[PDB]
Amino acid sequence: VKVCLFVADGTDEIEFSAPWGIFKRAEIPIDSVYVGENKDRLVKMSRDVEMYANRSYKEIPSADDFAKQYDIAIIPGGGLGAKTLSTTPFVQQVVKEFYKKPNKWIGMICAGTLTAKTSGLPNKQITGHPSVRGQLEEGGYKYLDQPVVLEENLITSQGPGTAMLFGLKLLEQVASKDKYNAVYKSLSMP
Amino acid sequence: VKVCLFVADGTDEIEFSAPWGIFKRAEIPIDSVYVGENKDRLVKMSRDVEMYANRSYKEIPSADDFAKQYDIAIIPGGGLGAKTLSTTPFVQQVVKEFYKKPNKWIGMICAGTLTAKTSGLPNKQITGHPSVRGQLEEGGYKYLDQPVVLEENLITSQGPGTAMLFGLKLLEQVASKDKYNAVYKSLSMP
Ligand SMILES: [Mg+2]
Repeated sequence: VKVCLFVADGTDEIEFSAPWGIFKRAEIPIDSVYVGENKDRLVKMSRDVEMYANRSYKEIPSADDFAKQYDIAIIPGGGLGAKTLSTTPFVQQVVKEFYKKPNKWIGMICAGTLTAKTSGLPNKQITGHPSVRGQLEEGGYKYLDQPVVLEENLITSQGPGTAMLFGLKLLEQVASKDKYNAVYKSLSMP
Repeated sequence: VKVCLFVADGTDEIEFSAPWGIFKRAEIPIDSVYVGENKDRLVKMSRDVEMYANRSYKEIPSADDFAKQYDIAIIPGGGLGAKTLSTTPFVQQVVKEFYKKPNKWIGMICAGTLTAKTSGLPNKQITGHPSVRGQLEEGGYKYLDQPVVLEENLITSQGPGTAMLFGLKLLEQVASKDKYNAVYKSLSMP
């Protein structure tokens, strides 16, 4: 299994770090893939952390090529980061390709959940940050006020406070119960 | 109030990001202060994120000088990073200086809680990652198995899963009721 954590200028640090750290603990390969202008892959996160992404998306020639490399695509939030990711055709194309495929998985958290709406995903239910609830429900989704929603192979989640639950939900789809439980235990979930 | 978030090579990404993002949302100044030898302040985190710290600890000549710059000192975990921070004389000296001051606060999370012990702090009750429980108890602390503990002006916490609750407990000490509740409600805590 092979994970892509998308990242842009303006991506939220908390929502990035939780899935990152969970998949690393699981010993599941994960790359950060930057969508932006910086030629050095230096990202200015939402709350001003400056981080190097592993890759630029420009390295990947198409969505079909992306699908040959990765099994899980994760779209974190933060207002600016989500605006950029959600309005990038490459990201949308990956999400559309992955949706309802066997052994592919999509995660979106906070304002990142707007990517379901822009890509035209036909899931019925969704969650996202309360600040984007109206926008989601505008798009015909039925909003669920719970930390995480799974429909088909799309995981959505609300905010920085639910980033750990979100990462875990993703991991749960792809890890054995044995591995899941071991990672879970190591986290000290409250 | 100004906050110092210590960071070392090997510091956990989740435990860094939670207090970082919480204080940023609170509009309370926060600096990352690197303990390590890279001269560009580039840090390799526990799970391989590469990111710049704002300052090196070498810029600050003594714990008494640190205390004129910062009101809250935070020691995150991650196995490696905690070992470095806990064994750095400057960090011990800062912890020892801030303890019981009426206008300062200390936070430690996961294996970073070992710093209480290496600093010789005389609080009676504490928590930390369950993997360092035995070490904490050998130091004469009573270990509480819960997400966050406060005693005097020391906040300790267990692991990546408790990082948000930890950052919130720190914020609670210094924010107005109005600013705590607003930041809390923005996080979408589960
Ligand atoms: Mg140079």
